[PDB]
Amino acid sequence: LAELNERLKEENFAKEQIKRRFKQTQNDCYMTFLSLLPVLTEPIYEALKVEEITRELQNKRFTKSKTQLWNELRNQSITRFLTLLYCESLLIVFLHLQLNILSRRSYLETAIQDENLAEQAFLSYSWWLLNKGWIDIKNQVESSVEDIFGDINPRQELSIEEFATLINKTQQIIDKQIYAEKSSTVITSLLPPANMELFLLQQTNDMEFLTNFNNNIQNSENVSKLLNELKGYLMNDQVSAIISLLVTVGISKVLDNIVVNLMNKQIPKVKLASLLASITKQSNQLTNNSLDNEVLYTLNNLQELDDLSASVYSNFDA
Amino acid sequence: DDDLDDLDDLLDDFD
Repeated sequence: LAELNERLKEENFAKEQIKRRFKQTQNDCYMTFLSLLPVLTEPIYEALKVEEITRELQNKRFTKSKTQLWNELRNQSITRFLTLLYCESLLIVFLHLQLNILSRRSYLETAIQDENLAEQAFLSYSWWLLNKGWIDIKNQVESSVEDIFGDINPRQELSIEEFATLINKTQQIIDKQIYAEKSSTVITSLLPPANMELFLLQQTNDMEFLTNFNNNIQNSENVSKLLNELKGYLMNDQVSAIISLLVTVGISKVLDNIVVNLMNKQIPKVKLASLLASITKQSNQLTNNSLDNEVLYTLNNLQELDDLSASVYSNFDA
Repeated sequence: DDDLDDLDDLLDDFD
């Protein structure tokens, strides 16, 4: 009885600690996301020059034709907005998978420098999306935006539901392509090909680390194990659903905001162009890496994502 | 072409 009570105090202590660690890991995911988000947004903003097209059109008011610039502005403004939302979603899922795998590993080792080296490397792989993988996503988005919006005159008046529906159709095309096994675009956008793993580390870590890392071939094998696990998760239909859901929730928050601004101003139909401009202002809100950004807080705290994280954290049979 | 003309106003809504 006494010793049974001692065991139950140990097991309580363990469950308290495991819960404390999970909770802290989830906060660390949100905090790492916010720190990386500027490194991701900058490339996208430079590539999709919504503001430069806007300035050229105004210049003309008072060299591509006006017609050309307006179709270019339509595709690029929507492309940028969905590219942000998809890349953010992929980074969120990516970090939640990475950090939860590692946290579990740590928790087990405790419950029982080379190990730390394989963890450091694994964490480095966020570079790929930040410096390459996002482009594939942008290409896929641009293609799908063309498929749905390419023929629509910017002058045309749409309701917010009509517009939401068009956005949703775009999304369903994107999703069908990026999850399609060719390894999906998701995988190739978040992870380097096998032959480029050492390259990634050489881009992200110094010679001291690389020397220590390469001294023991077990380090490379350990990283391959973590990457296999991670890739396993990324190929899973439930993870795909969650990426889509994050984007969906993003769009929802943005459109709610646009609706409120409209109602405040004065829902009547509005010209497509007006929605392009609205989206562009709201896009700016997705890129804000502030603790007070409620949209990013929401995305990082969705129930499906907690459920996923918890399944990973507790997958001891990996 | 006048469709385009009317569109011109909306350029300012990008500010």
